[PDB]
Amino acid sequence: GLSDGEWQQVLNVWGKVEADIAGHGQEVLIRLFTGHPETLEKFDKFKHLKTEAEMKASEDLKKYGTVVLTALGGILKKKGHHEAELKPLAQSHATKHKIPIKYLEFISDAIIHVLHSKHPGDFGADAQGAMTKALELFRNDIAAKYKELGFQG
Ligand code: HEM
Repeated sequence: GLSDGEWQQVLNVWGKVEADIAGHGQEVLIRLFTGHPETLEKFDKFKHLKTEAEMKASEDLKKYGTVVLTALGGILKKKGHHEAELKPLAQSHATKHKIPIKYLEFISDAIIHVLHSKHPGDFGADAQGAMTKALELFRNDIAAKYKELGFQG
């Protein structure tokens, strides 16, 4: 439930993500996996990566890092009109990957952090404002969707 103003903000800030998607993304996931060792077990793909280095050295993680941030990017552009984009990802993240709504909070926090370390001084307060809001409005809907399939509650 954001406005144009805050949307513009989400789009502009995102414009920084675009310039280097695999970069932002590698790190997004690397933070997640490091700060929450438990998330990495849901990936038969990266369960092996013990070290953070072994994580940086891996191009597999870069690649997914891309899928991740491009689909997300795809949704933000919809400006809340993302029912179409969200669902498939809700069901898939729910019934198949079995991703607890809290894992979506972890990563949501992953982004916001990454945006800073990566852009220290150009990720203004109103931008952070805007960035939290859409990740929220996005968490919200998955959750609405997750209550449906009755996954964790
Ligand atoms: C903005 C949040 C996320 C987005 C947009 C996203 C997007 C995607 C997409 C597009 C796929 C491939 C197609 C599909 O299976 O539907 C996928 C697969 C997957 N998702 Fe995510 N994802 C997100 C966060 C997470 C999180 C936090 C976890 C759990 C730690 C997770 C677990 C997985 C796994 C394990 C796969 C498949 C692994 C494999 O390829 O073997 N996702 N995700």
